[PDB]
Amino acid sequence: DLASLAIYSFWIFLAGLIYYLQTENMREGYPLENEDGTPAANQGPFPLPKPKTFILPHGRGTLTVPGPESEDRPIALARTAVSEGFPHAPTGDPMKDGVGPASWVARRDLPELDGHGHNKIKPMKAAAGFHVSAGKNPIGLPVRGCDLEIAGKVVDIWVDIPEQMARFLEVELKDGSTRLLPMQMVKVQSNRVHVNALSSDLFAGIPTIKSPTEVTLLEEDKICGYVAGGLMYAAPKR
Amino acid sequence: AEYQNIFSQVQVRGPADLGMTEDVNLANRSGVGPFSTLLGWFGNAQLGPIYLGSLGVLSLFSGLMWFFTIGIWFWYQAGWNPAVFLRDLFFFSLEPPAPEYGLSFAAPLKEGGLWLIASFFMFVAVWSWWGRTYLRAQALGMGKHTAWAFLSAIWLWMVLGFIRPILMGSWSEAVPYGIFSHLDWTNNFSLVHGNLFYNPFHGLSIAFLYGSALLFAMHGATILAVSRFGGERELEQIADRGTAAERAALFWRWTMGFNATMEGIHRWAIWMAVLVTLTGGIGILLSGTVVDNWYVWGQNHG
Amino acid sequence: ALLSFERKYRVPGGTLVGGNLFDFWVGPFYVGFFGVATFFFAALGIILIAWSAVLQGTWNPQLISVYPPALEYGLGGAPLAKGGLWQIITICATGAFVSWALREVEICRKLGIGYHIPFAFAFAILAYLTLVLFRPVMMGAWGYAFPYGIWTHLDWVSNTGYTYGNFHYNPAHMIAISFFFTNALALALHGALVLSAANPEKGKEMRTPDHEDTFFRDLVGYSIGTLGIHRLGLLLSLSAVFFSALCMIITGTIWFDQWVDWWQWWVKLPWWANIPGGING
Ligand code: BCL
Ligand code: BCL
Ligand code: BCL
Ligand code: BCL
Ligand SMILES: CC[C@H]1c2cc3[nH]c4c(c3C)C(=O)[C@H](C(=O)OC)c4c3nc(cc4[nH]c(cc(n2)[C@@H]1C)c(C(C)=O)c4C)[C@@H](C)[C@@H]3CCC(=O)OC/C=C(\C)CCC[C@H](C)CCC[C@H](C)CCCC(C)C
Ligand SMILES: CC[C@H]1c2cc3[nH]c4c(c3C)C(=O)[C@H](C(=O)OC)c4c3nc(cc4[nH]c(cc(n2)[C@@H]1C)c(C(C)=O)c4C)[C@@H](C)[C@@H]3CCC(=O)OC/C=C(\C)CCC[C@H](C)CCC[C@H](C)CCCC(C)C
Ligand SMILES: [Fe+3]
Ligand SMILES: [Mn+2]
Repeated sequence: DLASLAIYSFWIFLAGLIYYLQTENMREGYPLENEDGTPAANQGPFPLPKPKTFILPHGRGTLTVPGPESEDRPIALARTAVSEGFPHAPTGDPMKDGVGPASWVARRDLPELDGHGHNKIKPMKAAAGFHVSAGKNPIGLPVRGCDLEIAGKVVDIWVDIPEQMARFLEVELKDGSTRLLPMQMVKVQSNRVHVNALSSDLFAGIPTIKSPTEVTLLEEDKICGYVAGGLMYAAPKR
Repeated sequence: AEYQNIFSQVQVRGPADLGMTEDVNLANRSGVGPFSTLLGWFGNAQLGPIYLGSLGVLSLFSGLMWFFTIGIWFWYQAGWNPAVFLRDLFFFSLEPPAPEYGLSFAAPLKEGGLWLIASFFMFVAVWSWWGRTYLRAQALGMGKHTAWAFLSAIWLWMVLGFIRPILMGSWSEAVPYGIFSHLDWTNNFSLVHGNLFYNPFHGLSIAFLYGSALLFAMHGATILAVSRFGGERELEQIADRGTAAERAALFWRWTMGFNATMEGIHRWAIWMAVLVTLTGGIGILLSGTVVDNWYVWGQNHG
Repeated sequence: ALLSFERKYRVPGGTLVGGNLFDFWVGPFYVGFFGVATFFFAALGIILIAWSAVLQGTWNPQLISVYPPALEYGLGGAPLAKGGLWQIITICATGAFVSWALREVEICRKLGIGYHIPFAFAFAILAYLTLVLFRPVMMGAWGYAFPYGIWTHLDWVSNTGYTYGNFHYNPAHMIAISFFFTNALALALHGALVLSAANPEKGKEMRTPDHEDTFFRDLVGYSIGTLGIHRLGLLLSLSAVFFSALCMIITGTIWFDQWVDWWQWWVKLPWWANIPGGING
């Protein structure tokens, strides 16, 4: 009777899907690259899909995935043990080198672009008429670090346009030079902001702009990443 | 402590990114809306406009001719009384038209025959609405991924709103409009069939209403944690994966055994859910014409 | 045994207890201190999933099901026959969730991202606790709890629930329920959207984080944006539970008579109690 069938003719649309799914889910990351960077031993009872053609925004090229997933750069980790798995100690400076918690990426040297056309990530001092409607406007807040010291004031706010939302803060350091901070990693209060991740002196190493009015996705990683990394190695001072 | 990105410490604003254009007909988009300075601490603070179309109308419109029948039968029982319409508002119940009639369009008004003229407007509101999720998906140029998953819900609905009750010939084996009236309709259904935990479509349909709970409730736990790294906007990650998308799947492989990409994760749960109104949709289409009882099948399996 | 970009992260330091000790991997699996805890405990669990499964007779999981200290006993210990196990195990089965999470932290320590997960878990974590540690020790004796059975617990609810008339009438349920349905509709549009605009009509250009929003504003008349929804998700979810781990920590410790009865706190209010007409006058 139809009863029996329907419940099995469906463990089909179920396992036959567990597939169709975990398939698509292997375009970025696999095949595995051993403890060196060479194809490894047992490579999952799963194949690799039929790479598809993406049609990027505004003819700014195209991406086909999966595909030549090259590690477009170097690394400063040199194994402290003999067998598979184990940790890989940093060479010198983990942050600058761009590793571990501070790790950054190999993404295009360009700024996101809204559907309209213009740069997509902009600075308030240049937004097309942007007043801060409510909240605690930091433009002028003496941002402090974690090891207790002054390091810079808020001089502007960076927003995403059609996603009108606070994304970044420019802050002039000890030498009148502009740095950029990850909204999503700071704390405004009554009068003083606070960066839980890093400290006074470590603001120095913060990678910086290459045009304080347009910032690329690429650069974003570098900084964001860096900032992160500091939650671990910039803690003997906080 | 710190900043659990649940509330953007700050809000801002500009005009209103009206949106795109493509081939859309804007001689039909209207005026914007105010700016709830609260709806902001979360998503956008912006509001409006919308597409008032050939279908914009028909949809909502006939969508009213429905709730103004569940506002016509409660302004009858309550005895045109403003106090009863409140007290015994819930209990109010317009059940279907008895087994006697059956498959007839000749049911007297008062007794059940006002349930018909009520359902009718309902259909013309969902398949006049579902039908619109397309056009919007089209004038924009987006896969029917949306319009599709809707059908999903319609499923469970169609089964319990016209489907099952045609192979039953009893307009009275459907659900009534009223707060509690249907709540019992369900309980009084787990029963005229036996026990419904014994149903791998409620032993599975159920299953799904759990992942779409754990899963979705993992994507936030996920996505958010790494906002600090371009976590948010998911789009320009598929087309360029960053420490964002990376560190992401990275936690799960070092945790559950594997992971998904950026594009993937979505196609993940997307089905996860649709499968609840689908398994359900089925789950019930059987009870009443292929299994006159279910504790039966718990022992039998044939 | 590694993803193309897993290399550039595997770094020492990151334990809450131990140090560089219980700090290393296992193929694509990580360990940590609670990597051993999520084991020593968990297993000591299946050690008792066999032992109490045998003194039961059969081995088919459609039946196996150690039971809770029967409604008698009380709050005291218990002979390893009925309950004695169900308990000792309840403790170890729980102890692996403690670790399951604490292990999920060293995993948020190394990547240092947000902690949005080892938290979201603690909601399901309690969803459990309450239904075994709390709710029961507050009504009377463990017993009330559920059977760690596969078809037995399904009858643990079918039961207790009806113990108070229909159950839908539980306001802490029905409203903990909606915050469960919707969540799915949530996922329901988030994927069918974000995706619908990633593999748009065959041909044309990939769409944008713009178009997205526009869709609904063109439909509903709004958009909780992007970063918006991705909270709506999390929360909408976490809630439903919190609202449920409640409609239970209640049914019995403060409310006994049938739930459906409570719905009179309303229908029998001063300014319209007597009044003729309707379905109660
Ligand atoms: C919430 C209120 C009730 C309850 C009510 C119900 C109801 C009602 C139903 C279930 C059903 C299920 N319940 Mg339950 N269940 C409860 C508590 C639990 C606990 C616990 C530790 O407290 C566990 C492990 C389970 C587990 C399960 C699954 C075996 C099954 C659902 C599949 C699914 O998609 O799940 C959702 C989870 C996911 C999508 C995540 C992945 C997790 C997987 C599914 C877990 C597999 C566990 C495996 C079968 C058991 C291994 C144990 C061995 C000793 C190692 N329940 C509480 C007490 N449960 C359904 C069924 O029909 O089952 C036959 C069903 O209809
Ligand atoms: C005594 C009662 C029985 C029982 C009887 C039933 C019965 C009977 C049914 C279910 C069904 C379901 N049950 Mg049950 N169920 C029980 C116990 C449980 C338990 C539990 C832990 O005990 C769980 C987890 C579940 C879970 C579930 C779900 C898996 C499933 C419903 C899916 C859904 O969300 O549809 C919700 C989504 C929709 C309805 C989508 C359709 C949307 C429509 C078209 C939109 C209308 C819009 C409106 C006009 C617009 C308003 C907006 C205006 C602005 C105002 N049941 C008990 C034991 N259950 C259903 C199923 O499918 O089962 C297989 C079902 O028929
Ligand atoms: C799927 C299995 C069962 C079932 C099981 C349950 C269970 C279990 C529960 C409900 C609950 C509800 N059910 Mg039901 N329900 C079924 C079939 C139906 C049908 C129908 C035409 O077939 C309708 C109209 C309803 C309607 C309703 C609501 C009155 C109420 C949920 C509020 C909510 O979550 O809003 C979400 C709303 C939004 C996101 C938008 C804004 C909405 C405004 C405030 C609400 C207008 C609501 C409109 C009148 C009801 C729409 C719900 C429909 C399911 C689509 N059910 C089937 C037969 N239903 C819940 C309750 O509280 O019951 C007492 C509850 O716990
Ligand atoms: C006659 C029966 C009653 C009834 C009685 C009850 C009762 C009694 C209870 C519920 C509860 C619930 N009911 Mg009910 N319910 C009824 C009808 C319905 C209907 C309907 C349409 O009729 C619906 C939608 C629901 C819906 C719901 C849910 C909102 C809620 C359970 C979710 C939860 O808390 O999970 C909580 C999640 C957990 C406990 C799991 C946590 C996961 C753990 C930590 C992980 C384990 C991992 C495992 C060991 C590993 C396996 C390894 C494998 C490799 C995977 N009920 C009927 C009317 N319902 C429950 C509730 O609210 O509980 C608080 C509850 O107790
Ligand atoms: C896997 C299935 C999941 C799912 C999916 C789902 N739901 C969907 C879709 C999908 C894919 C849609 O595309 C569709 C949608 O358009 O969503 C935005 C929808 C939808 N899901 C809805 C509800 C819903 N879905 C639920 C669940 C689920 N939906 C599942 C979890 C539930 C619960 C809690 O169980 C509910 C209540 C609807 C809101 C919407 C479909 C709308 C519809 O069918 O409309 C017909 C039209 C009417 C009834 C119009 C009358 C409206 C009011 C009476 C008028 C008052 C308000 C008005 C604003 C006044 C204006 C006055 C003027 C003067 C300005
Ligand atoms: C808002 C809360 C939502 C949620 C969240 C959630 N769940 C989570 C997480 C989060 C944030 C995790 O990080 C964790 C995870 O790793 O997910 C991939 C997890 C998880 N959610 C899980 C399950 C789960 N979540 C559920 C629900 C939910 N999870 C909610 C919807 C459900 C339901 C409702 O059915 C289930 C079954 C696990 C698969 C996983 C955690 C896995 C884990 O901790 O594994 C190590 C544990 C062991 C090896 C345990 C062995 C123990 C002994 C052998 C005995 C077993 C005793 C048990 C009492 C038996 C029960 C038998 C049943 C038949 C009754
Ligand atoms: Fe998402
Ligand atoms: Mn221009």
